Amino acid sequence: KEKQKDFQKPKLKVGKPKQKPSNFTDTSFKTKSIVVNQQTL
Amino acid sequence: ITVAGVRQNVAELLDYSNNVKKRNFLETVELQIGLKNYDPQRDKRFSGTVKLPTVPRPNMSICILGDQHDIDRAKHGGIDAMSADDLKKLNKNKKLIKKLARKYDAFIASESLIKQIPRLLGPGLSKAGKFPTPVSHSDDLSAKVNEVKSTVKFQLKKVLCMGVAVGNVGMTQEQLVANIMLAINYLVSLLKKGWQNVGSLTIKATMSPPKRLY
Amino acid sequence: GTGKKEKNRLLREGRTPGDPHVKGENFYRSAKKIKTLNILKEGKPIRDSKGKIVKAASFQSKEVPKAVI
Amino acid sequence: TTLDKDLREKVVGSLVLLRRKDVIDSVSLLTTLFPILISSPSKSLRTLIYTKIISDLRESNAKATNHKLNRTIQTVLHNLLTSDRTSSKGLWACRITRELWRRQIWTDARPCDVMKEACLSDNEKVVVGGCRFFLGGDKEREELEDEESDEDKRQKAYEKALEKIKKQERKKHAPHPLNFSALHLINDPQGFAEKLFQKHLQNLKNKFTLENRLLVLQLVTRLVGLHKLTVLPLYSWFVRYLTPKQLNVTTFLACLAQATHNLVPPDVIEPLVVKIANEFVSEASAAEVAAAGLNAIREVAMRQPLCMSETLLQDLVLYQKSKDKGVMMAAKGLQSLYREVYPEMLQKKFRGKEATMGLRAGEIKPLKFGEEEAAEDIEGIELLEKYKEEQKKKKVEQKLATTTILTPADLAKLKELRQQAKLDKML
RNA sequence: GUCCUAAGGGGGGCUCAUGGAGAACAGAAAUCUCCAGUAGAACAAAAGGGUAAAAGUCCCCUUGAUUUUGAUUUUUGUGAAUACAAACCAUGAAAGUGUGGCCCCUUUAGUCCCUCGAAAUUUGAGGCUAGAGGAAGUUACCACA
RNA sequence: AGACCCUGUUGAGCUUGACUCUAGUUUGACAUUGUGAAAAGACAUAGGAGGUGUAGAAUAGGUGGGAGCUUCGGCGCCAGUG
RNA sequence: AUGGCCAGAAAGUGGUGUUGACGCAAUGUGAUUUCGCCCAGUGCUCUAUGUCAAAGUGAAGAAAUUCAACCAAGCGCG
Repeated sequence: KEKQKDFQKPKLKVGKPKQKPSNFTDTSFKTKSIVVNQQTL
Repeated sequence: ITVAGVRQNVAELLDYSNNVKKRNFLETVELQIGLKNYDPQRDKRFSGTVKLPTVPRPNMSICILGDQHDIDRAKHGGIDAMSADDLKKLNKNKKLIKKLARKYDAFIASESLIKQIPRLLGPGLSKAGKFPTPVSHSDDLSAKVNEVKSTVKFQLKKVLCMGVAVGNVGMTQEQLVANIMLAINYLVSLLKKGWQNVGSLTIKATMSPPKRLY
Repeated sequence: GTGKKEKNRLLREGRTPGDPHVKGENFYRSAKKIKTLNILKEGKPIRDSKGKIVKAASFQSKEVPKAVI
Repeated sequence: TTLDKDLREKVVGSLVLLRRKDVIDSVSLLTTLFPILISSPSKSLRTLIYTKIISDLRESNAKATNHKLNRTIQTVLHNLLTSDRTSSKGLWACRITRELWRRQIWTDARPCDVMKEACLSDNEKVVVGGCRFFLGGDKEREELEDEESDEDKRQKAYEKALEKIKKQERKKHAPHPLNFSALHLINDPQGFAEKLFQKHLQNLKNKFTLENRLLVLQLVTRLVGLHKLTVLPLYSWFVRYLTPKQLNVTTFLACLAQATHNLVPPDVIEPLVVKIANEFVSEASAAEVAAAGLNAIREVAMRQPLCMSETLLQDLVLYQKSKDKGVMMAAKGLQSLYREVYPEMLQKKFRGKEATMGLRAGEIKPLKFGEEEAAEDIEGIELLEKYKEEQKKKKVEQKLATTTILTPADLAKLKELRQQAKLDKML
């Protein structure tokens, strides 16, 4: 188990959805708004 | 526990049952056993069967649930029987299955029909603890009824108390005594600590004062 | 103070003898804390009486590895 | 609702302090705290009130079991569940029952009945609370069993055979799998399993999540396996889910393995085994799919061996020549299982030494549906009688169950003789 | 926590993987027939060594997968392997083959084992024999060789 | 023969839930420690009484018999409900 | 004050103390002006089950001895 190959083959797990391919690009992102909490001078 | 004590205990038991006070029916000699130093749930619930040399309850009724050939054998041998058509006409009614389980203390089913008994009678026989004993078309049904009558059952349940029937008053002293040692020895063999887990012993008839072996 | 002994401290924490025990572990220092604070102590080689290095320092090895693909 | 948080937890703590100083009664304190617990919007207030209720129960039942207080609180929780099935307020009673069960304060069958009402409810959270109560206590029972156990070339081959005989004896007398005290304390287990299966699993209108349906299925199958219940529609319900495309099919297969037992007919299990074999072990199937299917088949055959036909068994055992290690080990596990249980279906090549020796000498008998052990005499009684006769012959030089009562030393000697005979038969 | 860490011996019969040509449904693939087929199959090393009337596969009997004593090799005792010596066996018509798988503390027992040293009995202990299990830093205050 | 680096079966000062200890302190028991009352607790026994989730005529700890017991009025088995 | 903080091997021993809270003792901060929240953790401090030493108690044995409860403070809990 201590061996470190250059590429690790993914292991198929039964009863679970198939993982995305290694070349799949994920473009989904989440954004948060920065707010400055100071009253008008 | 001394064997001379065993024979004299059954001696006054038979004396009281037959001479001092006799009921209108045949009283049943029975053994009640307590348990100690033993877990009902976290440990194994021991189960076992042993044939007594003499039939303990000759008045016990046994039904036959088999094929037409087994029905012919049963009516030849004078044993009441029911058919798969009768089980179908019951139509899986829980009340009727409960009535059958109360009416017949034991059931013997053919090998062809035992795999369909839980389909036809649902969970009733398993709930009553009366699941039928298989019989083949080559075995002697009279002999089968003989060991079914002569056998007793030793299953643990949620409490530490057990009660078995080891004979009736009508049989004689020495075969009563033999039934007593086979029952006690089989129970001790089933018990995982043997005599160390045995709480107490008690023998009595259907209506008789108890006699404590232990 | 028997209760302040490290053995009694590990028994009251729950960690069983035979588990790995980093040298210097006490009530204030956990294994992660020791591994963090020993980074500031790394950087020294092991030398003999004549001053030559007999065991190399951290990330200072002298060996040439086999670089193949 | 309107008080400051620190002030309101101070008021709760001061009420608990007055209970400790015995100014007020436990019943008065609990009747004060509990409606605020079930109706408060404040999470911190609910958490502290729950903690104080658990502490009050522990302190009350520490010195002696307060049966009246336990009965009143169990009745209150049962009424809370019974009043509104669709409400989510029963999870507090579920959590209280879990905490008191794990602290072993409540060991009666009444908490089991209350959590039975929790299972038989409409709200998903209280249903899975009751399901987790009956399921996750298996780990606590295993921990308790571990604590109880802590409290309690030819020569090498003979030692290995003796170790195998000791393992067989441990299997004969070891704690039963799928065993839990609350599960045994359930009254009418067949009725409970039927109500659960008809309410949650059968109903397609139920919008339960798949994990929660699996929790209910685990409860139903553990009840059926533990109490040897006969629920025929469950096996027909499993048919759709026995597919490799199904999510958590490993959980479904484990549930079916738990549901199977000895008194289940081979007629209902065999289509399930055939479907698992067709969908899981095939030429186009992946190695992991085949290994999972063969493991599930092995577990089902462990629970009931008569489900399988001899041709299918030989086909599945021949998968041990496969190049995948998992499929190989699964097939060898199935082969070994039928080696101890029923070697007659297995090929003469695959039976092994002991199986062929037993079948040739005639000791091994066919296993049939409904057969129960019917030993007319004690096991090893003939060996004990032979030892007694040898001792009598030695005394002369210098029937056992019929006449003599069983001495405990004689029973130990008979057990030792039976172990020696088993070792000789293995050798 | 479940599961796997592999059935050996004797005798007999037959060849494997694959390719080509054919046969209703049947096609790439279901069963059948012939020809070619040095192992390209299988044998529990995935491209090592070795095996074709077999070391492979099937059938029939069997547990040499048994005790005992030495020798050799890997190198005081082991363990493993190697030829035997004695007995008991298996198989085959027999020659033969087969003695496995192609290559330091804790604790238990001892009838007829020995001591507790003034004598004896009973607990207990010791011995011997045979087993089972498993102790941190800092010094820019410094000092010495 | 300084300062600096390196080595040690290194020395010494200091620190800390490092190891083994200790002054002091705290707690319990015996003694010093006498003369009298009132209370309780824990065991031992000698007993006695009890069981509602629903349904059911009733308020079912459970187990095994058991269709007959009977104090001759009935209680039962049967049926109903579990 | 039958006290707090210290000294002393002990003592019918001593300092504060010929003293008494506007005092004694231990600390931190450091003229004047100006200048919230959290008991999370570690400390300190107050109040029936768990942990529970010695002594004492009960049982077994022929005894050595063994097994049981009971079990103060501290710890834990709050």
